[PDB]
Formats: sequence, structure tokens, C-alpha cells
Amino acid sequence: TYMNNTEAICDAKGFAPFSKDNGIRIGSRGHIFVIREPFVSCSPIECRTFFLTQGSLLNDKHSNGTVKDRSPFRTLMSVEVGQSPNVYQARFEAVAWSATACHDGKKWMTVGVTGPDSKAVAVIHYGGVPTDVVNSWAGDILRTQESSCTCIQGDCYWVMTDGPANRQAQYRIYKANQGRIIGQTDISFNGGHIEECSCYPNDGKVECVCRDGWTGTNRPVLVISPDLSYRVGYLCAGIPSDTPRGEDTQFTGSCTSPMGNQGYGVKGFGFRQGTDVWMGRTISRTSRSGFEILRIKNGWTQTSKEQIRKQVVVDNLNWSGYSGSFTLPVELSGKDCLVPCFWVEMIRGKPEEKTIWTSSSSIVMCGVDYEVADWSWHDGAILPFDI
Amino acid sequence: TYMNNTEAICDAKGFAPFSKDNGIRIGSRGHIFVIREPFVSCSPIECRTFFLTQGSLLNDKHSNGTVKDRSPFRTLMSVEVGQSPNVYQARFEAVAWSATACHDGKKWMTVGVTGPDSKAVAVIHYGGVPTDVVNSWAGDILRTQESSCTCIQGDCYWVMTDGPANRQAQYRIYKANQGRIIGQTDISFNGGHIEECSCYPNDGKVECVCRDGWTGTNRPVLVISPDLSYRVGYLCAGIPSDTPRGEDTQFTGSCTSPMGNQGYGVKGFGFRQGTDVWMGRTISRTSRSGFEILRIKNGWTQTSKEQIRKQVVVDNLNWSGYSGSFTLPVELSGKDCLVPCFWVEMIRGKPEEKTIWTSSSSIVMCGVDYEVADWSWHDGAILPFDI
Amino acid sequence: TYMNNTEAICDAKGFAPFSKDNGIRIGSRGHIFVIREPFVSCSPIECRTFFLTQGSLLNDKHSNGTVKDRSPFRTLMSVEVGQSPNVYQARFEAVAWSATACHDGKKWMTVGVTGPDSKAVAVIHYGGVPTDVVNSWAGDILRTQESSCTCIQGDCYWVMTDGPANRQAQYRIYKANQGRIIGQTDISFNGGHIEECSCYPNDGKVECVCRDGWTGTNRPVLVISPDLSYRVGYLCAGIPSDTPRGEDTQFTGSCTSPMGNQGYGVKGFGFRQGTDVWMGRTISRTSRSGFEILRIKNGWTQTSKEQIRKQVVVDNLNWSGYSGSFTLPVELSGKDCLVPCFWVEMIRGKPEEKTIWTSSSSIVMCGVDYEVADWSWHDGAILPFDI
Amino acid sequence: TYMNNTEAICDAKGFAPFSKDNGIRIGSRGHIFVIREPFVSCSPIECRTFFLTQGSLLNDKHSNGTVKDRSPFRTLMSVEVGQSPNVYQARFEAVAWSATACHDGKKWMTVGVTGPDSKAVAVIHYGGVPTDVVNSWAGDILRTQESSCTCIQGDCYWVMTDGPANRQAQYRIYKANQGRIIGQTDISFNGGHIEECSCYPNDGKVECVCRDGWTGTNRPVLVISPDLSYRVGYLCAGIPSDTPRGEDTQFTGSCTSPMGNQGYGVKGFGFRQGTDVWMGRTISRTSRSGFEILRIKNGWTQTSKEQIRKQVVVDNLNWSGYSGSFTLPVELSGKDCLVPCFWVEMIRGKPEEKTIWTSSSSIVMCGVDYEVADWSWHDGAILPFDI
Ligand SMILES: CC(=O)N[C@H]1[C@H]([C@H](O)[C@H](O)CO)OC(C(=O)O)=C[C@@H]1NC(=N)N
Ligand SMILES: CC(=O)N[C@H]1[C@H]([C@H](O)[C@H](O)CO)OC(C(=O)O)=C[C@@H]1NC(=N)N
Ligand SMILES: CC(=O)N[C@H]1[C@H]([C@H](O)[C@H](O)CO)OC(C(=O)O)=C[C@@H]1NC(=N)N
Ligand SMILES: CC(=O)N[C@H]1[C@H]([C@H](O)[C@H](O)CO)OC(C(=O)O)=C[C@@H]1NC(=N)N
Repeated sequence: TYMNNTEAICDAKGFAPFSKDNGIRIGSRGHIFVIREPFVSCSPIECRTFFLTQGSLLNDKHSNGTVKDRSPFRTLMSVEVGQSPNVYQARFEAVAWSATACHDGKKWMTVGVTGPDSKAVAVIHYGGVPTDVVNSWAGDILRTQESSCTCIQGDCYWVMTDGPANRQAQYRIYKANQGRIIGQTDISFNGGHIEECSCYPNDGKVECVCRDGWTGTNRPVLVISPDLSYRVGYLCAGIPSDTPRGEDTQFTGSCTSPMGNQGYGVKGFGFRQGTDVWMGRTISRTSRSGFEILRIKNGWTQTSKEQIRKQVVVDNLNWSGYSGSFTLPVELSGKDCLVPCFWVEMIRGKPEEKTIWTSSSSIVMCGVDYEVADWSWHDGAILPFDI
Repeated sequence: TYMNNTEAICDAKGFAPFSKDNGIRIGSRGHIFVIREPFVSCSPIECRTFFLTQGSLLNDKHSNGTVKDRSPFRTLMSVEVGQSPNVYQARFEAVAWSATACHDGKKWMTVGVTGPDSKAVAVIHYGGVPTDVVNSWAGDILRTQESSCTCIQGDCYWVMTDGPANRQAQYRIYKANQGRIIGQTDISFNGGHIEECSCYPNDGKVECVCRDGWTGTNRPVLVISPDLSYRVGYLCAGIPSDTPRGEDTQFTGSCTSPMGNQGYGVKGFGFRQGTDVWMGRTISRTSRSGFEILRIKNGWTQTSKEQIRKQVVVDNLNWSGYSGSFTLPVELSGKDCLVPCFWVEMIRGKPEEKTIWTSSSSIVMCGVDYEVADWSWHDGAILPFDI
Repeated sequence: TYMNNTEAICDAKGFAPFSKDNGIRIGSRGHIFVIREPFVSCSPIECRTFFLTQGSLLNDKHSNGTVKDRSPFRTLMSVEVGQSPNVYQARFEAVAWSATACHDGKKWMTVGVTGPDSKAVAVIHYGGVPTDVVNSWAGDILRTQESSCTCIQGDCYWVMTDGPANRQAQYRIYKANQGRIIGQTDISFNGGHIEECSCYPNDGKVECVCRDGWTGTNRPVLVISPDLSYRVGYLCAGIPSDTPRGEDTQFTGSCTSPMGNQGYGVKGFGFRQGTDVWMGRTISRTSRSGFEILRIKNGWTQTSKEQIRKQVVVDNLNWSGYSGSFTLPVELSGKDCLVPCFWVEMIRGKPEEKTIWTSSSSIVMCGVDYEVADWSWHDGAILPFDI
Repeated sequence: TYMNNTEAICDAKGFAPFSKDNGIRIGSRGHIFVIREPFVSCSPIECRTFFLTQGSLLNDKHSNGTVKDRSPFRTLMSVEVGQSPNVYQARFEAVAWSATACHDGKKWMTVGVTGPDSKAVAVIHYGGVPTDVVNSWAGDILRTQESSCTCIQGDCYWVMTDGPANRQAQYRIYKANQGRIIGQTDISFNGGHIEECSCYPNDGKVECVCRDGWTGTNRPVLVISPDLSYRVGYLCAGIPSDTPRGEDTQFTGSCTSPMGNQGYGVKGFGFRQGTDVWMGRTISRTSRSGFEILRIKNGWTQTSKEQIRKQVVVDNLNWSGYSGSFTLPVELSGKDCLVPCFWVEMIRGKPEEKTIWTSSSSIVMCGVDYEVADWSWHDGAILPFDI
């Protein structure tokens, strides 16, 4: 039967490590796909780790150009959480260089975008097969979440973006029951930009903390109602959470407009807590090093910069990167509330390191109502490989 | 319980990519069987990719002579769609260098032909074991579909051919419930030739688009009724769909007789649409390069050459090859109609390339009611391998 | 629920190939256990291939001494029929250098013998764990079937031998419900010898065609009743079926006494057909080359040498070896009778070939009521390996 | 539904080999994790082998420093008993360099401790996800069982230790239903020390045979009641069972105080039998060589040194090491009593051997009411590896 996911998010004080896959380290000798954009989604029987292969394996000649971002070889697959993206445990999901996924209690729903950049198409899947499609509507990279979409009482919603990586673009929400689309919406956000949102269910509504790739060093936020009515803005916080980003002291929070002088970013996330918010980010303000998460007092509703809880999961001497959200189903956590969790992508090799390849590993952290000590659960691989 | 498969085929406007396995690319380092003749069949829980191994793996000394077509080592196996034909996820089906397969809602039914060429035998399997057999009846390669057979309301039917690859041969239809044969038929087609049919269910009857290897550059078509009464001919179309084949301008369609001056071919397919038809084919008229599919107006009932929908899934700079059909069960697509899909085999190495081996990869496309943009989702492997 | 297996054996006219694993060929590059003594047993959901690893893999330094027969490393494992004995699909059964196995409709029952030769012990397993044991009772290699034991209406019976490989030894039957022994019997056979029986169910009684390693070039036969009352002798046939063995022309059949001047043998099998019998054997009378099976008219009840059905599954230019029996459950074949099948072990490397290792592959043939043409489905490996 | 596990332990006369994994031997060529601290726990469907990887595989550069004990890479995983800890069959449990696990009839419960040593944290898991946590409470390695915890009628209990490896430390018991903690206890044991207990269910109470790392060459024992009331002491026996340990002749048993002049040890176990006890141990009193188990008459209640049953499972010419307990569920053994079993860890390479790596293999022995002959089922690997 169907999953409700209508409870608010639980109020945690810290996150405990769920898993760690050791994708890369294990790949020096194992048969592991070369990937990127990994994320985590859960059903009422298990959580799985979805990723985007490069139709190749680590420590092999085919892992060469693996930095480009797109190719016809990129395919969306998955494996039980914590397990590495190896070839022998992989479940084929779909053909994509940009995906998202979520389960609604009964079956999984996947969306893999692939094809030419001026005419890419999104193949929606449900129950082991594609059921519906969405063609690029602005002829210019029809991307998406690169993270767990969201299902509430049977209806699963997600976000998509067609446009430049810089200047203004076009966004849209998507709502669908059992793999068949059922209406969507065009996000009005002139001057504001949005990409790869790390959503999650909360209070019977969908909340996302996306990524402005145009001008914002602060992230845009967006609450989606079931009838497609929505709200869009930016984490109010007085602290920046993008990368690259200006300093905490030189940044002024903003609930409606983007801020900071930076035209590039990185996927990221944030959880709503009362009017408070837990916001993740890479410690090193310029590169993709280390990963830290912060709970600014009142941050979701005020421009607050009042900190009172900080914990590192990746120190600044370790490659980090992407990081999305998702929740544990009540049919697993057992809580009376949606336990919030997130993952951290730990990229390696190019661009940052001298290697002919690029890939990443992931680490899964999870709510809990106990303050967790700072530590580093970094990749570990010894670069370069048998290159 | 049993599957009906009595609904007509849905009327699509284009096909969206279901999966891609990256068999070869992944094999440069992985443990993947060396194969050929792959295809796709689906049950009410999943679609699987069936293939014919060579009892060996890529990038190994045993992948040597792998071009011959037949050996006692060739065995029919399968893996969830999109997954590569690796050794660790393979499901043993049967011993064969020529197979077909289909599920009837409850269990799978496989038929693997193997043995000497003048006395080969077909072992029929059902539920993990052989139940019935069919011995060669003309002492001369007892081949078959090399594609998904067809089950309607419990009875599964398929096609077989015993004879020369050229001059006239002997064909026969086959109908069977739960793995036990139950009557069959000899196809009368003097002057006309048939091999490896890419059938599918439609309107409570079975339709196949086979391959004349004798003289036809246009494919033969055949509608099988449940009582074994049938119809046999050639796609009426005024456009050739075999390889090698003469030009579109120099070809005259034919609903009853084969045409064109060519004594060799390749497996292929076609879907009925009203009186219209979607016909697949390799773009390059002589070699096994690129793959394109066309919807000629009225083509299934008239000698029409009226085009009004063309989409490439493999441009002409990429090795292609075989391509068969099959349908998605209503217990998966959810449609009220049999969603039509097909796969494309992408061969590599010998004969076309300087390698001691030969194998292929596959790509799965699927109905949908949206016109899909042209693209190439080609093999990708870097030949030669660690040869 | 429980399996009856009380129906007679079906009367076939030939056997069709079920599967072929390509263990060795695939091992040149794959991760396959180095094994020996493989066999086949089936439950009402699937047949599996049981074997004895050497706690090592092909094409590795540990596959060295792998000829000895016994070590503390030898462990009994299995994999779906036709699948190779690779490490990633293997199911651990038990610790042994001599096993047997069978399912009784509900769970599997395994018996792995291991330990010192003068005090070896048999660990009986049932449902994923050992339930009962049988200690060596004559301090001298406590071996067993090396083939599928037999279960009838819940009670599973098998055979064991403690003694020299030559001169007289001690045998015993074993009957047990759900993994717990329940009485057994000492076979009286002075002058007669018995080892590794290839039994099967028939007419509510158990029939085995074992191996005299002392003096018989003809095999001993033994019918086990449910109350442990039994019958013991030798295939009556006027044709020898052991290896080494004297010529067909110089052999005189014998229903009660062993015959021929040979003190060594090989595992083998035979099926009862009316008073007729299908008897398997290696074609080459001295070595372990080729495999043939024969249906001598009346052979099971008379000293007959009347042949009228012969089919080779391995020509005499191909290494062969062991071969045991077993039946397909009615809950799989669908027949109203126990379809008889058997497997053929194809050994390689030492002793016969110049290699530091020894192992084998298997081939599964199965009843059917159609006369099957002679062919060779031999190993295939290219020796030596990356040695 | 829930598991009772309230029956006493069965009274065996010997233990029969359940399985053997051949982890290391197989790893010379296979893809096996490099591990340590392996153990065995069982549910009412199967027993599984839990271990602690090093986020790497054997015969690879990453298996280097693998001796340290702790890293952020260490993750707790498992595989069906007897199966090696290979990457393709591994089930991710949690992130840890110190774990324990047990099933309560419905789902599994795992606890993985990881993080800094002065602030480590324990993530409790249940049903594929962490549900509750326990932070280090003495800032100094928050370790645990490294063996199967214990569940009785739904409530699962285990033991933890925070302190120095030498001088006095702090212990505590833990009781929890469905992954959520529910009260615990601080063990009062001044002068006495406890670590990595090898518990098991017996008489509706929990009994553990731990390891004093401070001063005891005799092991401490502890009976846990359901209301957390408990008893703590040392195996009464007049024979030492730790390593290093003084001689049997120079040792005087002790039911309340530790004895012997040794400040280091090794994990170990013991089973209660009447007032008798089966105690395991490494034969060689100083190193980690061989493994033997002894049943001293009355040993659990008296300082007895009365032996009358000894059996070796690893002779003193073979590396051995850790060894924990656990029981077979009645829903598997079928007995009316909790069949007692245990495993033996066979370490290899560093520190004892000249290798850049360290890891181990395991062997599983199991109750039974038959006296089992002495033998060696040692590792087998040929060191060094392709180093
Ligand atoms: C479709 C595509 O190529 N998406 C890109 C993404 C995108 O480039 C930016 O979001 C700007 O729009 O950037 C990044 C990135 O790491 O910055 C990875 C993505 N790679 C993949 N999703 N495969
Ligand atoms: C049984 C057999 O050898 N079949 C051949 C097939 C056949 O040769 C032609 O259809 C003419 O009859 O050709 C081809 C081919 O690629 O042209 C592949 C097949 N290989 C395999 N099915 N293994
Ligand atoms: C227990 C044992 O070592 N059994 C031997 C077996 C036996 O040697 C003869 O049957 C004489 O008794 O011979 C053979 C053989 O191939 O001749 C293989 C067996 N190897 C294994 N079962 N592992
Ligand atoms: C947490 C930790 O590092 N535990 C150590 C353990 C400990 O060191 C002693 O018990 C003293 O407290 O010793 C040993 C050991 O083999 O002596 C292995 C353990 N390694 C692992 N559990 N990973």
C-alpha cells in the first residue's frame, strides 16, 4: 500500500553515520562503476543508493574522460545503501546523466534524462519500466534533482531545470501518481536561479533547498503544496551555504533575494527545524573540500546568523562535494516523525587531482536526537590508481 | 495466474530509451560473457535480457573464435534488463546457439537449439527445467527466433526454420501450453523465405516481422491465429528494410512477394500501427552501421512509401546490427494497451573490426506517445581490447 | 509440504541437454572455485549443482595440489544448475571432501564428511544448519554418494562406505526425517564392493547403481525399501560399465557377482526401465575419455547384452569422468512420472594433462520421450592456463 | 514474530564443523574484503557471518596498514555463514571498527561504534537503518562485543566498555526492544576487567564469558537477568583460558578474582554445562596459535581442573586467534534446547607474518551430542601474497 509521508520532520540535535561505501578504495581492485551524482532514497523495506555510472569501471581505460558530465553511456543505477556501486550488485534503473528517484510505498519511480543537450528527454520509470516521458522544453540541458524526489500519499513530485548554467533559466515542478505525470508548474523566479534540489517531505508539503548557479552564494528554497501552489525564495540565513561563497562576516542573509558575487555553485541541502534550519556545506569556501552542517537559530524564517550546533563529517583536508537530503520512512525508523538524513559525495581525481579519471564515494548521515562529535569519514583512495 | 496479451498494440508517436547495458565497455575489466543474438522479453514482474554466451568472457583468450555462430559451448542465459551479461548476475536458461523465450504470466518458457547441424535438437524449458523437445526435421540447422516468443492466454507460440541460408527452406509455427507442445504448422512460402522472427502480441493474434535470407531485401510478415490458421507475406511498404538492401528510390513495395537483388540479410522488426507500421533498420544500406526506425503511412496494408516520422537511435558512424521486438505487459506499463518496445544489438570486433573476438551490446527502446529526438546511444568500447 | 517421489521412473527413449556450466573455460578469467565431484539434485522450485571446492579458484596459485582428493580446505557448496561454481553465486552447504544432498519438498538436507581419515566425521545439515552427525565407524575414509541422496514422503536415505579402496569394505544405508537420523543398515556384500552410489526414486523404493572399487568392472546395484529391508547385487547386463573395464566381447553379465579383472573404477549410474536399463559409461575403456549411455534390452533383470539405443554426449576425444543420477520433481516436469536425468563430470588437467591443477566441468542431460542425436558438449578449456 | 530463546543450552559432548569460509585462500585471486573481528549470529531463517572490513580487498595496495585496529574506513558487514567476506555477496550493516549483532525473530539489530577515540559513538541499527545511538561515556574507545549480542523474547542485550586496555575501566550492560534502547547498567568490577564478551542465551538469562585485558589470564563471566540485575566474576575453573597465560600447573582457579601475571589477552568464550563448562582457548600459551576447547568437570561453579573431554579444531602449527559464541535457534536446529556453537578466527600476516597486511578467516563449530575427533581446519593461505 501507499506511503503517507505527511508527518513533520523530527527535530534532531545531531546526525549519526548510517553507512559508508568505500567505493573508490574498493575499486582499486574491485569491479566498481565509475560514477558521480550519487544520492539516497528509501522505501518501507530498505534505502538504496542511486548513482550515475559512466558505463565503465574504476582502474580501467574506459574511466578516462569521466569528467565531462554527459555522454550516451551514462546510465542511472542503484545498490543497497552502503554497498559500493559495483557491477555485480547493481540494479539497472534507467539511461541518464541526470536522475532522481523515490518510492511511494508500493514501487519505485525513476526519471532518467539523457540525449542531445538541445533536445534531451526524460524517461520516467515505475516498477521496472518507463511509463511516461517529458521532453526538453527549452532546448538546453533538461536536468533535474540528482537527488531523492518526493512522494506524499501516492503522489510523487520533483523539480526540473532547462537553461544556461549562469544567466536566468526556466524551472518547473512535477507531480505524478504511479509513474504517470499529472500536471506540473512553472516556477516564477526572475533574477533567481534553481538546480538539483535536495528536497524531502514535511508537514504534508514538499520542501527543497536547491542551488542557484547564476548569482547566489546562498541557496534558494521552495515549498511545494499538493495542488501545485508553491513558495520560492532563498534560505533566509545570514550565513552563506554554497561553493564558491563569500565569507560569513561579509554576508548578509536574505529570505527573498540571492546574494554574494559568485556565478557557480554545488548541490547542497538544508533541513527545516521549527523556524530553525540545519544547513550543510563544504568547509573550504572555494574548493570542494570537507563537509560541515549547521543549525542556525531561526534561520529558516529569519536572516539569522545565530549558530548553536556545528558538526563536521569531513574535515577540510579531505575531498568532499555534493550532498542531498531525504527521509527515513516511519515504517523503518519507527518514529512518529520523519527522521531526516542526508548523504555527502566525496569526489576524487579530476579536476582536483592528477588522474585520467573522476568519480566519488558517498557517506550517509542520519537524524537522531543526540549531539554527534565531529569526525572525518573521508574517501580513502590512494591516487593515482594503476591509472 | 495467466497473461492474456489480447489487447491491440498501443499507437505510439515515438520510443523512449528503457535501458542500455554497457556490456562491452564494462567488459574491458569486468567478467562479462562474450555473446551475440541478445533480445528482450517481459513478464508481469520484470523484463529480462536473454542472450547466447560463448561459454567465455571478454578480454580473455577464450573469446577468440567467437564469430563462428555455433559451438557446443554456446549456452542461452539472461539478466535483468539493462544489466550486462556478466557471470555473477546471469541466470542459466539452456544450452543453445539459437534461442527464444517468453513468459505467460506464471513461469518462463525457453527453447534452446543445439547439437550437430544435420541433427540439431531444440530443448524446450519451463519453470527452470526442460519439459519438451523438437528434433531437427530437415537435417540442416534447426534455428529459431533469437527473440521473444509469444504467449496469449496461456498458450505460447513461436517460429522455427530448418534449411539453407539461401535457396528455399522449411518453416513451421509452434504452439504450446506450460512447456508441453500442442500442435504446430508448416508455413507454405515457396519462393519466400523466413528466419529469426521478431514477433509480438496484437489483437489476440500473433504478428511477426521476420527475415528472408534467400532473395528479399524487404522482410516477410506473418499473422498467427490461435488455431494455427495463419497469413504470410512481406511488409507491404514501398521502402526496403533489410541489410544488405537496394536504395529507397529503386525499390518498389510488395505485399506478397519478396523484392530486391540480395541473398543475405539481418534480423529486424516492425510494429503494426492501424494500417501504418513502424519499421526498424540499419541506416547504412550495406553494413551493420547505425539504427533507424520509420513509420510509413499505411505501410502494413499498402505498398506505401509515405514517411512522416523518423528517429535514429544509432547514427551511421556507430556499429549496430540485430534488433527484435516484444511488448510490455499491461501489468507493468499500466496502459490499457500493449506498449510496444524493441532492442538494438550493437555488434563489435570481427568481422568489421581487427580483433580476435566478436560480441555485441544492446539498447532498449520503448513505445510512449511522445515524439523522441534522434540520438546515438552506441556501444562505446575502445577496440582492440587487451586483446 | 513434503515430496512423495513414489512414482516409477518415466520410460524415456533419449535424454536432452538441460544445461552446461562452462566452469573451466569461464575460469581462465573468472573467479571460479577449483572443484571436483560435482552432481545434481532438485527440489520443487529448482535444481541446483552441488560440488566440492578446494577452498580456491582457477588460475591461481592455490589451485596447485588440487588432485589429492582430501584436505581440510575442501568445502561442499552449490549454485543453480548450469551456473558455474563461481564464488559470487555460491551457496555454502558444508565442510567436506565427500558429500551428498537432497530436498524433501520443504528444505534441503546435506551431509559433508571431513576430518582425519582414521576418524573422519559426517556433519548432516538441514535448513541451513547441521542437525545430526555420523562418526567414521571403521577408521578409514568415511565416504559417501558424491551424488544426490533420496527422499520419499519426507524420509531421505543415502549410502556410506568405510574401508580400503580395494579389498572388502563396510557399507551401510541411512534413513532420516528432517535432518535427524532414524535408523540405518549394514549392507552384507562379502566379496562385493560399493562406493559413491548414483541413486534415484522409483516405485516408492530407492535404487542405486554404485561402484565396486575392489574387483568389479560391472557395477553393483541396490534396491532400498522404506523399512531398511534391501536388495544388493550388480547390474545384470552382459556389458561392462566401469572404468577401467574389459571388452564387451570378453565380458559375461552377472546379476549377483562382480566380474572382470580390474581393481579400480569411477563413479557411474544407471536407470531402470521395465526390466531394461539405461547404463552410462565412458567410451574409452581405460581412461576417463568420452561419455556414452546405453539401453540394453532387459538388462536390469537378465544378463542381456541386447543393445537397441545408444547416444554419446561426449565423444572419445574429450575428457569426461564422473556421472551421477537424480530425478526431476513432478512439481517441475509436470509429468505423472519421475523424469530421470543425470550429469557428466568433465575433468581436466592432472592427472591426464600437464597442469599444476585439477578440476572439472559438468553437463546435465534429462529424460524426455524422444531419441536424441549423438554429440559432444565437452569442457572446452585451453590447457594449460596462465598456470 | 519474536524469538523466545529462554531454553537452557543443550548438553553436548562435542562440536561438529558447521562451515569454513576460505576467506584468505580465495582472496589471493578473489575480491574479498580485508577484515578482522569476525563472528556468527543466527535468526530463524539463517545464520550470517558478521565482520569488520577495512574498506579494502585482499591482494591490493589498500590492504597495507590493515593492522592498526581503527580507521574511518572500517565498516561492519556480513554474509551467509561459510561464505567469504567478498564484496559481491556482502550486506552492509554499519560503520564500525567495533560491532555486535543479533536478531530477535523478526529483524536484525546491529551496533557499529566508530569515530574519534575520545568521543566515539555507537550507531544502533534495526531493520536496515540506525534507530538509536549511545555516545562514548568516558572519552576513550567505546568498544563492544565483537560478537553476537543476545535477544530473549524481543529484548536484545549486550555489553560495552569505555577505558584503557590495561588498568581499571568502565563497563555497562544494554537492553533494547526493536532498536530503541530501554535502560542499561554499570557493571561494578573494581580490580576486575571486561571486554568483547562472547555471550549466549541460557535459562531465560544472558551469560557472557568476556576478556580481562588488565590482569586476568582467566576470563571474567557475567549473568544478565532481564531486569538488569546481574552477576559478575570469572570462570571458576582451575585452568587458565586467556592468551598470554601462565601454565595449567601454576594456575589456581578463581570464581571471584582474576589471576595470573599477564596484562594482555584475546577474545574468547565458554559455555555453561550443568556446573560444568566448555572453555575454548589457543593451545600455544603465548601466541595466537592453534585452538582447543575443554570441558572441565564442574568448572562453572567450582575451581575445578578436572578434565574429561578435549578436542582441537586447530593444531598448534596453525595461526588462530579470536573466538566467540552464539546459539542456533530452535526454529532451525529443531531441538527442544538451544544448540550451542562458536567460531574461531584465524588471523594471518602481521603481526605474526612478514606481510604488509593483516586479516583472518573463520571456522564454525556447533554443539551436537557426539564426541568429535581432533583435527585442523586452518586458514590455508600461502603468505606472502602478490603482496
Ligand atoms: C546535466 C549536467 O551535465 N549536470 C552537471 C551540473 C550542471 O552542470 C550545473 O548544475 C549547471 O547547470 O554540474 C555538475 C557539477 O559537478 O558542477 C555536475 C552535473 N553532471 C551530471 N549531472 N551528470
Ligand atoms: C544458427 C546460426 O548459426 N545462426 C546464425 C544466423 C544464420 O546464420 C542466418 O540466419 C542464415 O540462416 O546468422 C547470424 C548472422 O549474424 O547473420 C547469426 C546466427 N548465429 C547464431 N544464432 N548463433
Ligand atoms: C574420499 C575420497 O578421497 N574420495 C575419492 C575417491 C576414492 O578415492 C575412491 O572412491 C576409492 O574409495 O576417488 C576419487 C576418484 O576420482 O577416483 C575421487 C574422490 N575424491 C573425493 N571424494 N574428494
Ligand atoms: C576498538 C579496538 O581497537 N579494538 C581492538 C582490541 C582492543 O584493542 C583491546 O580489546 C583492548 O581494549 O584489540 C584487538 C586485538 O586483536 O587485541 C582488536 C580490536 N580491534 C578492533 N575491534 N577493530
